[PDB]
Amino acid sequence: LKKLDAGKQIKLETTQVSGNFGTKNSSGQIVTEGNSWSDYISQIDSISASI
Amino acid sequence: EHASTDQGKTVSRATAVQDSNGESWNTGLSINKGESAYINANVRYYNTGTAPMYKVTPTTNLVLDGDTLSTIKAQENQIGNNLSPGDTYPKKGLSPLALNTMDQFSSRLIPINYDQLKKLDAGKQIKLETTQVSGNFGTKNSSGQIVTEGNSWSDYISQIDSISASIILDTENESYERRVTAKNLQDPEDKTPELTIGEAIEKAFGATKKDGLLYFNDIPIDESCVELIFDDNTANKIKDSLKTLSDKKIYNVKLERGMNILIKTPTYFTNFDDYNNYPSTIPMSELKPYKRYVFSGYSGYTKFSYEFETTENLSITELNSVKIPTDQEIMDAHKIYFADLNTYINGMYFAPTQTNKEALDYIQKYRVEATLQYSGFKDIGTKDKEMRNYLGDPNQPKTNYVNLRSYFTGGENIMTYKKLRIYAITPDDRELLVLSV
Amino acid sequence: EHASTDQGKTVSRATAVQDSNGESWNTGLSINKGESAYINANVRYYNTGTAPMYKVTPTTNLVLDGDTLSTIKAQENQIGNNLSPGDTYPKKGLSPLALNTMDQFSSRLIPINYDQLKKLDAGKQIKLETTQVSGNFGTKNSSGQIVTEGNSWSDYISQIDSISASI
Amino acid sequence: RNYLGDPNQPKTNYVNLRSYFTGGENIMTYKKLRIYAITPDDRELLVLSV
Repeated sequence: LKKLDAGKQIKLETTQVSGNFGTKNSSGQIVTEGNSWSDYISQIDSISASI
Repeated sequence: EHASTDQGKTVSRATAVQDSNGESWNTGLSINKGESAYINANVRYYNTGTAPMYKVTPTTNLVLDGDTLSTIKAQENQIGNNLSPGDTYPKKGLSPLALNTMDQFSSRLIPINYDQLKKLDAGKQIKLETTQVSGNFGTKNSSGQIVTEGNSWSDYISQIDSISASIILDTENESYERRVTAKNLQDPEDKTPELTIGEAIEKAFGATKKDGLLYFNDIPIDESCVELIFDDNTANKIKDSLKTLSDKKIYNVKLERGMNILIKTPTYFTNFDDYNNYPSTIPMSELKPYKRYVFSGYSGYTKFSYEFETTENLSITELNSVKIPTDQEIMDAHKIYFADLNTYINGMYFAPTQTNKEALDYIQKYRVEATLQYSGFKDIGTKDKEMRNYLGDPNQPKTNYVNLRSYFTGGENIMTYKKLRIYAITPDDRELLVLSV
Repeated sequence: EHASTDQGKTVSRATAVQDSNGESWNTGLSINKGESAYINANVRYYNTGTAPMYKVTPTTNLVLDGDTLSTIKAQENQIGNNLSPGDTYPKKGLSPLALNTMDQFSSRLIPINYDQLKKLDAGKQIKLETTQVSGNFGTKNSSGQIVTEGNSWSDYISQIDSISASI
Repeated sequence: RNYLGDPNQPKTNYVNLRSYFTGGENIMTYKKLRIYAITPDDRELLVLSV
């Protein structure tokens, strides 16, 4: 706190994010529960070039 | 707060012979400066869409000036089980529901700071913003039983918003919001039929045709009888597309994705043919007290749309309404100072003024070269500022404070009326001299 | 409140020779201006419709003047297992059930302010408004056993209200 | 603040002169003092003059 009130600033860094994607079930209804992105993040990053 | 009061009595005797009696009264007050108050807000949901929403769980903000005090999701106490189109939870004729719990199990109350409370008691208002809303929709299972569990609207919100154009209608404080599918002309495989603005309007709001214009129920909602409001992109698209057509009407432009069309129905409107809603041929008593209006009409044929305000096809329509400091500024911001005497020197304030706030806030890490008692003029290190109250007065603001007692002295006292130098150090590692004795 | 009381007794001696002894009394009272009281309300549900509603879980408000003090959903302690048409929970001949818990696990009591308490002790009354009521209905599964879990009335309330005239 | 320092009296507008941008000096009595009330419309009026 003594550092904070003397002018220093707190920086916020996002280490990771989580979230689901949408897909069709046996019916025509979109379901986005249990379809995580962390399963495909590494696989996509391992075979792709970032632009 | 914590208000406490006391009252006592005393009986004593001594020995000549002495006697004594007395009493006392006390009263106290304790305040926590981290959670000095709890805010309770009475909210009330409403629906202007097309479909009902079961288990309404909205998220709301609470902003004081620009500071978001908290964002609270609706717990079990503040969930609306049903919300029909045009309805309200709680229903009309019921008091608003309170939202005074912050955690997930409604076991904690929303706190506010001490400075936030001081702002609140001085007249400032807390606004509420609905960032998002969660809810379910109903569908039929294998049997004839409606199931509204596991079906969510957040799955389809983005998909609906991505391929639809939003249209709104005011009609005297009864808002209607609809989304209409728009065809993508850059995709040869998009087979959605093309619609003009007129067809989209007559489909979304269920308007009817009698002569060629559109009537909602009885009000005319044609482009020449109402006020059409677009954003920048929609206006640009309409302007570009108008010059290509032949009859040159707004209701003939092809619908496109992302368009934002708002339709406002005038309160008073006459066409000299079948409508005259004016109360004269106006001594107030119908116009709202403090609100800005617009008077418009047609006179080729064009519209002028002059504007006026209240103090207490002619129609009258409503409307809705780094700076890095320089060296000289830094040197001048430290011109007024006070010496915290004992009589040896203990510190040095830097007085606040209406102009030196930014320059004082910019500077940290004062460097001091003072004259000690037994030793002589020497550097005594570089320490940070302290940000204490001015002159020790609790009313005065907080200013830069150079705590000379904590500098690298040998425990000796700093002499008065001797050589003293204070060098302010900017974040760019460029130092300037702000004090000299 | 927190009422406190003390009572002392002092014996002394000094040296001529001085002897002195006495006593003292004290009493205090501390109040919190944020939660200065707890309100307990005795409520009683009733049914005037046509079908029974199992697991009655109503939501109620508590208004003083225009201020909604709290809105509390029925916890496990205040859930009616059965409510037949024309019946009442608790049944006729039983005392009303208390509603004095605000959180989800019945671990917190309903607080009121200091100005609200000052209003309350001056004669003003707290009104109760039932905003909504939850509950289940019963049907038959693949067997002959009635199951009333997962079936809700909130799915059909709006659909029934949208195509019907109330009498 | 509470009126006249009495806990019974209601809460009224209070102009805390000690916290204004003074140089720590005392505000003299029976001298020229002007207090301007500022409306939210940024229109000011003179409510006290001495």
